[PDB]
Amino acid sequence: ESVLTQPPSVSGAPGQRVTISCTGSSSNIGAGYDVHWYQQLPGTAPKLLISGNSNRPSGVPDRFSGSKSGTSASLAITGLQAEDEADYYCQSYDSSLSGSVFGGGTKLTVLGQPKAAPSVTLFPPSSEELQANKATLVCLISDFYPGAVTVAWKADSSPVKAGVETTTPSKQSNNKYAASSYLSLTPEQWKSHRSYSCQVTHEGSTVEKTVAPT
Amino acid sequence: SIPWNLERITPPRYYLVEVYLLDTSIQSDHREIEGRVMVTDFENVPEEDGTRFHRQASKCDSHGTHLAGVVSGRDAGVAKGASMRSLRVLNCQGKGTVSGTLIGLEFIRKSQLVQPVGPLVVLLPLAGGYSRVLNAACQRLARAGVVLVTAAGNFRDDACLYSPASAPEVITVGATNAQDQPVTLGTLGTNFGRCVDLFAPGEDIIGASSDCSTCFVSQSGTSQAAAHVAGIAAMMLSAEPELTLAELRQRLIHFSAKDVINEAWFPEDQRVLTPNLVAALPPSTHWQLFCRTVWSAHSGPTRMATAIARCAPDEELLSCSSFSRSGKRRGERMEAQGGKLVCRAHNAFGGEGVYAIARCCLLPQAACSVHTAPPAEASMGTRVHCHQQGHVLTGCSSHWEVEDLPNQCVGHREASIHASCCHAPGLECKVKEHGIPAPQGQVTVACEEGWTLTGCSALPGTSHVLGAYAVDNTCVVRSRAVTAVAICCRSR
Amino acid sequence: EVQLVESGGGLVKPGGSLRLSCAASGFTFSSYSMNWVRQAPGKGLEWVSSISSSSSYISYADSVKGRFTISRDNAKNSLYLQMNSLRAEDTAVYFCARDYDFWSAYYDAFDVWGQGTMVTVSSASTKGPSVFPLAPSSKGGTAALGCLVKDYFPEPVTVSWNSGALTSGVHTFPAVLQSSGLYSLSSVVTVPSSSLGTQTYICNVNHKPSNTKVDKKVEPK
Amino acid sequence: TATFHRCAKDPWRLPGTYVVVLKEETHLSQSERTARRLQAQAARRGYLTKILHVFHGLLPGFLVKMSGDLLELALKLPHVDYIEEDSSVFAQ
Ligand code: NA
Repeated sequence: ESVLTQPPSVSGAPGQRVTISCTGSSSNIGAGYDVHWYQQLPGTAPKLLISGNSNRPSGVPDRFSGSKSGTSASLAITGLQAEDEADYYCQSYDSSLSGSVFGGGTKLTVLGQPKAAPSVTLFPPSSEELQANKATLVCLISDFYPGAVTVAWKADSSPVKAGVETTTPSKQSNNKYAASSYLSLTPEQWKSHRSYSCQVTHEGSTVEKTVAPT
Repeated sequence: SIPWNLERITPPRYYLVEVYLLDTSIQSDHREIEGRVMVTDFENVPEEDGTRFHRQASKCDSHGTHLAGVVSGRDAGVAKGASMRSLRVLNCQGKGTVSGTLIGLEFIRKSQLVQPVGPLVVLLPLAGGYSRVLNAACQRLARAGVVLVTAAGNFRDDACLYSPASAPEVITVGATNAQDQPVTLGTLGTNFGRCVDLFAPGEDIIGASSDCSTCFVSQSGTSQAAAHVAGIAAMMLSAEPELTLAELRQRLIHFSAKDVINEAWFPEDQRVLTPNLVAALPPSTHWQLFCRTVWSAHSGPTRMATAIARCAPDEELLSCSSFSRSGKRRGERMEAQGGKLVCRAHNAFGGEGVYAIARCCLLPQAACSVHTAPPAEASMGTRVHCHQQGHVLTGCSSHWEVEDLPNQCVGHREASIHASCCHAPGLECKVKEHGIPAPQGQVTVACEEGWTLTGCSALPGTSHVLGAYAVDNTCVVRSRAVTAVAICCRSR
Repeated sequence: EVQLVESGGGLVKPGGSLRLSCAASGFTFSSYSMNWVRQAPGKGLEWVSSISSSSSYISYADSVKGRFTISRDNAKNSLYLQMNSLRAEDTAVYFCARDYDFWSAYYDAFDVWGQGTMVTVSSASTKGPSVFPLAPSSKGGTAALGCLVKDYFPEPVTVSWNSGALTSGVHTFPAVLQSSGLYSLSSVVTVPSSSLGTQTYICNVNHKPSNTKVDKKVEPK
Repeated sequence: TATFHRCAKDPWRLPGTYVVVLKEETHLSQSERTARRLQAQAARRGYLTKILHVFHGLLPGFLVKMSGDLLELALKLPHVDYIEEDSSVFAQ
């Protein structure tokens, strides 16, 4: 739905060269307007990366370069570094919109770090929350890589479908992933089973934690 | 309490004329300029782009008002109280046309005739792409005795690709900041190159704001810088109404701060071409010999390609050198064209292009001429000198055909030698030399205080000379043992 | 240094209004055009509106046309965005960014940005969290304990332990967004199980949108 | 012979308006007549044109709004030194 089209994602290992394309039309890039590029690190404001198709601001390493041709432009990154993990946006004036619009963004992922299995810790409902007539099981999952897990809950030995809400994996400050999963029960359900289990599957290996109302 | 930029153009030992402004509409009621600037009824501007134009929010007067204030504002101006006449050639969105600008220049020419002959300055704080007709209109006005001042442009680019910036007879002004460095504007900034005559304050410039009649605002750009030089010109002509454009240009150059700019900001191949000058008022309402250096355009890779450097009409060409970064050149010569001496540089058959470099001077009542000798095949090389009595040698040139090689020029035996000789009252010149065994990259020699460099040259017989050129009063020879030869003159 | 600081963000209901400001410093504001760019959480940058140095160029994205009004005050070095008839889809971080005004001769990059101000448009009112202790298990190496921060809106909440004195071993997890539209998160700290029962652990929950602070001591079962 | 010139920067070009510059020493009445000549020639070919201005005092020539189709025709007019396509200038 963006006027400029970028690939949703790209990836490489430290040291590799990756490129990100930006394609527009005759009303923007093809009309003679320059493309500018921005880098946005997780949880920060965008900052200028390349201006005027190919110019580097002070402070931007020569690992970064840009070019324009016809109705498309390209950002290239050589000697990929861990700190390059970020979102990248192209931009160009569009004469039919009278504004300097952005591509949809490209998520760059830096690959290659060793596999890490998740730490799982599971908490039963607190007695205070039970007094308030609610019950929440809390499954916390951390220090894993790569950042995809699936979570399944068991009431005793049977699958629990409803009442489950799981976050999407997110990078910790140590560069591994974290996620959490919450199972909502009535206090009566919680007390009527022998145990509940959180099962976390990561790269075809399952880690399990169990708690009992006892 | 004094704006940094007004202090900056004011020298240590620190005194009728009309200034025309071609720009946006102005707020003539503003306290800075009221009663001193007249709005002519000239206006020729394109329609605004209506899809982005909201008349009620727009400040149509903002740019012109501020510039009038920089030139002549009573509190914050350069030439305080100076008289101005404004023409509107830019619309509310800062846009005009070459054609409207021409018609405005014609209007000024019209006024100059029916009005009391006096000095006039025209400030053109605008730029478009290189235009032959716009440059020609400016030249024609300059030859009628008008001082034209223009912005170099804000695109961090070679000013010779823009007009009127690229018009030779127009005074083209780049912008510097409070640290005397080239201004950055967004990711761009002041233009540079051989078409820029000097720089002036152009960042954070306080001036009249059209918000309200006593309001002030700070702005940045080469427009503001050009406005400073227009103010300086106006104060100079106010004190010396008879000053000519050529004399005024030489004085602006002569009295500017030298070498305060770090040239690393410019691209490498523009550093030699761009004057390291920041404008200043002459410490003086007011004899000496003024010379300036004029670089030509690059010649181009062709084997028979030539570059030409010319002087202003009122100036004499006292010498002529050449420069190629590759070093592959066939020298230079001083030719006659239209009864005027020009500096022609010749390219080598394996070279990528050469510059011709002229030295242009104001020498009143001078009769100069060139004298040539063909190649010799002698041990003393090829030699020519100024035979006539009272004729002084001001510069030597040398060009050759092959590829591999008091008051007298000596060139290579295989080369033709050219001598510039001038007869002028009280003109005396002498030679200074300097050689270095291990040429680290350049050999230089400068004229003593009181003398003016007119000629700059390297001693023949060397294989590793890229060329030679004057920088102010220093002669610079570029090597890839070498001797730099300066001819220095004065008028007693 | 060159700087832009936007403000005025907040929570508002659909159909309501907000006025954002952006204060500039460290540069010649009156020669720069200004821009608003917004970003919905987890989404891409979207240009909103632009205004030139003298306000003679003004434009709007289609999606905000007729509802948002941009303006600036050069004497106050300030940029404004008046937002009317807000909708849920207007929820986003709003950045201001400058670009030098070349008067349409050239369209330069947005070379300096502010840090952004958050704007949430929701039919839901702000609600502080319920906080419950997650007690350490009955077991000597390390033990995990934490606190559960339930049913708040909008983001963010911050969690500290023993008033910032305890930082090592602390992991506060990103919140889950519930079907109800409310948020919950958990903060856990890993501690020596030998310290359990002599050292006291208190989690300090701050939810500024609702002006709620909660302190909860977490003890062994 | 007469040459055509235009701005090197394509987006600053303003096609459809041209300055016709005549050889120097051309008198006003000659520029005036050359402009009317161009109009009459263009009219016979089915083209409407407008003379916007006739220059005298700085340069000899005129400003004409017309189709670029007619450039070859205009380049053949008597007295023509060169023709330049209008283009934009901008506040700095
Ligand atoms: Na010039």
